[PDB]
Amino acid sequence: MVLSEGEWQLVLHVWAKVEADVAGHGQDILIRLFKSHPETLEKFDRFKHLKTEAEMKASEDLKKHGVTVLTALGAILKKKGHHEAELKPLAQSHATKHKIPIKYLEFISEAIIHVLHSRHPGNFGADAQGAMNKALELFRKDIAAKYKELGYQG
Ligand code: HEM
Repeated sequence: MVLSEGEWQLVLHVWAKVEADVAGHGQDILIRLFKSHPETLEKFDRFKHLKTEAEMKASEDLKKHGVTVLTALGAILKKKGHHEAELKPLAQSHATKHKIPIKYLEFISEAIIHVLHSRHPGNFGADAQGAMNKALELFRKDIAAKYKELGYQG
């Protein structure tokens, strides 16, 4: 796939708002993922023990990790499609060490979209949401192709 420049603009315009509070958005997203799809929490050995949303909210380590995650994703989106390098180390650790199935990357994509829609309605109307969804599909498709080359296509 290939996004046009007007779509990349809609994606980097709402991402610039996200970057005003990275740790807050990272928290929201990872908690929305764990609540919505609880089986994904089992992949995290560090967080597994969290029982409620209050606990998740209070976890400092969780919040730090949400910053790591959104920082990486942000660096991939700003590439506007030329992310091959950035995608390599990411696909190798999620496919080999963590063992994350594409299916779960779709689940987190849905959590990202849910949270921008709640926090930025004015900058996330239907066209901008279509553009973000297109940018994450692109990401998942390239990751899935990397998975296959690495031997996991999980
Ligand atoms: C937007 C997609 C995602 C991004 C950009 C991303 C990024 C990251 C980064 C940058 C780290 C630290 C370095 C590394 O190990 O590679 C990480 C670690 C991790 N990721 Fe992801 N990730 C994503 C999706 C997921 C999903 C969907 C899961 C599980 C449902 C997952 C599970 C984990 C685990 C198990 C670790 C190790 C956490 C810890 O114990 O340190 N990631 N991820």
